[PDB]
Amino acid sequence: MNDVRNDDPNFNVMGNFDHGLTLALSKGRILKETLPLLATAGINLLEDPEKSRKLIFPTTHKQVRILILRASDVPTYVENGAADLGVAGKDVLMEHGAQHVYELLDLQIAKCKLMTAGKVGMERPKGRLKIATKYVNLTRQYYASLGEQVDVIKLYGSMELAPLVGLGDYIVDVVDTGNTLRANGLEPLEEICKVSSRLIVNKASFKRKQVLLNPIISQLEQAVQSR
Amino acid sequence: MNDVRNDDPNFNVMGNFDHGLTLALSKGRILKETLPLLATAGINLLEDPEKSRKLIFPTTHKQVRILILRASDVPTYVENGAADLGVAGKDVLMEHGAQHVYELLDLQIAKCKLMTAGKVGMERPKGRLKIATKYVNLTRQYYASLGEQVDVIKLYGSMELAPLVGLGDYIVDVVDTGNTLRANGLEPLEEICKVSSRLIVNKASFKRKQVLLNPIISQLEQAVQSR
Repeated sequence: MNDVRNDDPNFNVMGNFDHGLTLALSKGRILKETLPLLATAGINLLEDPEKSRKLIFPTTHKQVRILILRASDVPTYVENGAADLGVAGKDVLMEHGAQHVYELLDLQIAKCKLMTAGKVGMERPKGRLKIATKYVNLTRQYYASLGEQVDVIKLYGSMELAPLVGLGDYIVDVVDTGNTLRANGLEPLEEICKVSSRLIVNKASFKRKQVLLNPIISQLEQAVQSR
Repeated sequence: MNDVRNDDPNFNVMGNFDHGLTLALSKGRILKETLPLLATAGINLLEDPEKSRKLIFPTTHKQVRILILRASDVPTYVENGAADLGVAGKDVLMEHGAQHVYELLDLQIAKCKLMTAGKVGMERPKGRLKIATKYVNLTRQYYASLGEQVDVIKLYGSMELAPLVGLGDYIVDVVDTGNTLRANGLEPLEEICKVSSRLIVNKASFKRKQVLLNPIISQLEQAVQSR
């Protein structure tokens, strides 16, 4: 039983294999809409990670370190217990189909729609369709829902490029406003599901470290104006 | 017509499905090392791609246009002849596959080694080894050599971060020199192979576009004087 939790000294503490808490966060617009909410719970960074060479950022909590991961890695880290909890699009989480995990909260930030997409004035091709996409299992299940089997093409980069150079017949990506799409002579077509960032917790992490977690979770819920 | 194909106008001189020549370049360090070889082949970009909105770039050549891709994707676009030819890490080509592609040149650039690595002063753990890596196939193929089997964990992110937060027993990554590694309290261990950046051509494009291809290839061959 020690007391002090507050931590001003940054570039300090951090440590390895924290048996305190270890928070994995996606690194895109998600990050920026996320840290506001963590603010509410007395968990804040002490520098600009944009401008740090640091790999494990310490926080205002002596008991919480932070990782900025590639958004595909977050469920990998929490699945395995490298992270006790983190934040990711339901898109990633559904595709990853992570095992040893609890989704505890729709943060209702970074909201958008997993959609099929096509070239402006597209023509339906002939035979088995090719689909350029980052989310394989999700399109494979969405076309399995319409009975059609398709040819898939995995990409890790910008999916907007694929149609303009003629990689796919169609693509599957997240559409927020889908303004970017129009600007590149492309169209939103259909809707596969609606999508927001979620808070996930390793199950065993949750069994033991409840003492630390409960306060944090409660505060995040309230920050969403959880009615 | 500014010169014959000398295209100074940037922001234009770029139509779609170029049935001229589409070139696929990997994103970061590789690029900076690829560009000067292209300069000595008559081919330069006309703006900083880092600070550019464009998804397709015109070049000094009007029959040549560049894509700047995630490295994982270069072989994928060229396999599909969305791109005629491409500049991809041999690490990536070996993990991916070589299908509808000729590997024409070892460009002798972005030279490094695919290695195992760990925390400094670690005991071989007891069970199946947990190997965190982007290069799953290469990690599996390699430990099969040694008569071992491993639980592989696919990462898309910083592979340096994994074994500090206790995610991998070891990692497999490409290693230039190992500075960045030892700095973060890791050490390179077993060299799986040497890696360098390679030119590849979609097989069809090679038959069909031999008039554009022939001189370019020849000037790239000459820019290399590794004898």
